[PDB]
Amino acid sequence: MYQDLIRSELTEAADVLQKFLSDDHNIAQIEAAAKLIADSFKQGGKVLSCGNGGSHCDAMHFAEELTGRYRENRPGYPGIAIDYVFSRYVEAVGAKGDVLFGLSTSGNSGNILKAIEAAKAKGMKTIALTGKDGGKMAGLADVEIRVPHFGYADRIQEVHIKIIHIIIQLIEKEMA
Amino acid sequence: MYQDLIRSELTEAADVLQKFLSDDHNIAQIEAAAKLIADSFKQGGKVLSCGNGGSHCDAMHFAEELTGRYRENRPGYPGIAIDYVFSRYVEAVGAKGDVLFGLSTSGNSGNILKAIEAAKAKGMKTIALTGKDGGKMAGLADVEIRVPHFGYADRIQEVHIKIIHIIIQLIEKEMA
Repeated sequence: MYQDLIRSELTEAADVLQKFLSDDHNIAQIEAAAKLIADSFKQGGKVLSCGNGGSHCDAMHFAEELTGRYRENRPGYPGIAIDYVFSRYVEAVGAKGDVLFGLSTSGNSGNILKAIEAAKAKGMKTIALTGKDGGKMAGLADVEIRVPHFGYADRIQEVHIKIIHIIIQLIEKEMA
Repeated sequence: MYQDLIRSELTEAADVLQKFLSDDHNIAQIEAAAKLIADSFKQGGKVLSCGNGGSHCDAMHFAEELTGRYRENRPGYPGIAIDYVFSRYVEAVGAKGDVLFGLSTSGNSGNILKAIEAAKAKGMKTIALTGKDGGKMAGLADVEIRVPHFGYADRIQEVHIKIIHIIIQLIEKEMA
């Protein structure tokens, strides 16, 4: 049996989650990011979500949940998902007022870093969900939500999913 | 305020997680799941995963997360992600000794229920990560991992992903 080892991963997730919600800053960043997408939507814009390998699944669902909750009477798609692979999609499909939503457990994903630069060069606000110390994109995005974890991606990927879920239902209230 | 709402979702996830890890049965189920798959692996088997939105990504994470860690010197693919769509796939690519990994927050997803039936008919073991009361999936899977929470999907999906991460690491040890 591996009761203790298995529970330890679970208790670690608990510790990580605690450190995250106890800090008012993250709670505020969570609110800022949802306020951005709302405003963009209210001005017709859209959200482009990109996630670095194994994190792109989250980026991909977030876009789906947004399109399946706001397509109703509204042209286009509110949320679309996808080293220059992401930055080429920004230039290609992004417009002023749109938002970039990128996930990177470390703050060092090159394809997402460039994605952020392209958004800036397109009049697009940026939101980055990161881990550790925010890595190289720390401070680069308009709004950064950082998970206080310096170990493997798992605990971080897990908190990103909670953030995404919370952000989505705030947007609904934002839209009201 | 509005942030107190953000914190209430987070602490709600804190509660659900705490409840989940406080039941030794849940922990034993996690071990029985990784054991099943590991055994399958040791006889040339593979895991077929599936879920419906939100759970589609989890099914996707698990499979690709499996291939990366057990592709070395193993023919084929250790893991593959997918009302009769899932069941038709099991019938076509599934084989005796294989494992069906299904996720359904409610436990009543018809396509996954079909998938389970085909799995049995194929001589395949089945694992199901559920929530709420276990739905119809309870008593059907060879191993059920139920998140102790009766409510929307968010809290459950959030624990399902935690389970997946843990299961992946447990396969390394459960078969090393």
